[PDB]
Amino acid sequence: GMTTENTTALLLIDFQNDYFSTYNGAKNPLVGTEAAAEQGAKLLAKFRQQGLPVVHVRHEFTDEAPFFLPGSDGAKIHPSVAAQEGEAVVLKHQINSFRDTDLKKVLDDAIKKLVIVGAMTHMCIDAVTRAAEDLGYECAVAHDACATLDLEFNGITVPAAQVHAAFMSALSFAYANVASADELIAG
Repeated sequence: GMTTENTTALLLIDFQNDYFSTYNGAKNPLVGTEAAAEQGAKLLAKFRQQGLPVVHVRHEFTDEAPFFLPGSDGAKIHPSVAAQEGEAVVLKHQINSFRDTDLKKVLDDAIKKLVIVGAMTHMCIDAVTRAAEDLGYECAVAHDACATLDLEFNGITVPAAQVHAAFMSALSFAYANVASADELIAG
């Protein structure tokens, strides 16, 4: 029946204080989070400037959790990308943002497509993008609006830029349109 073309939601995954090295006492600082958030904020402003849907996702762990302690300031969304009234915030406890959360029900109450930003590239961004595309959403990922960190495995240390590049490459075309905040803004 009568439809809008405005079925793309901006989905911000866990831009939470513990991820920012500029946040005093951050328990899980990532590489380049501030810059990533700067780009996410750019996108945030564009969506609100249009009629478009904006959905936030936030993670909490137990009080002896390593980071994102439940109820802590460290688990609060960073002010550079803070939520506004009307914009749903989904609280999650698993890596995948659809798992045991209301995310689907939420999207299904507004959404056809997603623009994905947030953290961490190799963990929660990978998970939500692949889960979403498999569920049927057309996904894009603003690559300069996500963040990760340096990884090590069995003696090999992969710097964050390379972690990010591998995951973004993996997601590009197979699962999502991977493009700049500015490129996505331009359209």
